Amino acid sequence: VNSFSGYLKLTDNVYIKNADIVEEAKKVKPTVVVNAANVYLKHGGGVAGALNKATNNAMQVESDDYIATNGPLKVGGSCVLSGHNLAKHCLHVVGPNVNKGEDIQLLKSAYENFNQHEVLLAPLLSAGIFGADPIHSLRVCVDTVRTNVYLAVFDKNLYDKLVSSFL
Ligand SMILES: CC[C@@H](Nc1ncnc2[nH]ccc12)C(C)(C)O
Repeated sequence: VNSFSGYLKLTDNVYIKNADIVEEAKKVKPTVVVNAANVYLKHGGGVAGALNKATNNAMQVESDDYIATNGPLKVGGSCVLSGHNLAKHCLHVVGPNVNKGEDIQLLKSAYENFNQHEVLLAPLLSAGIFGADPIHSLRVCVDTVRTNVYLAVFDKNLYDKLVSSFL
């Protein structure tokens, strides 16, 4: 039993809700919140900009030190950093950004990072400003993640389409 509330159950392990991931994280304080990151951990917009803003830029400060030490992530890769005031940990996961021409096949690799954590609050990877089809992202999530994932989402109209089209 966990403290996630109001989710629709899609499969044995995948749950979904129309919600602002920032507000959800602040309420639940999950062990792991997933950020929709880029390889430079430059948290400008979408989920990343919103999460970072909610940390008063502490996420960005920590991220800049991470990059200075380690260099950029890989597309499809991840790193674990602090969750600041939002969660114990933040799993920064880089899905392919179609608006940069990146290979959508890497979306499965991106979701595989979730399997290293027993429970996660997460957005749909590569959705929104990353330019992929969210119906496809949800399908890849369900077919790749085996741990317990609570998907937040932002767009109410999109949420209804995802539920109604889910197979
Ligand atoms: C990852 C794409 C997604 N964006 C978000 N989802 C959940 N919480 C959010 N908070 C700020 C942005 C955001 C959407 C489906 C709306 O395009």
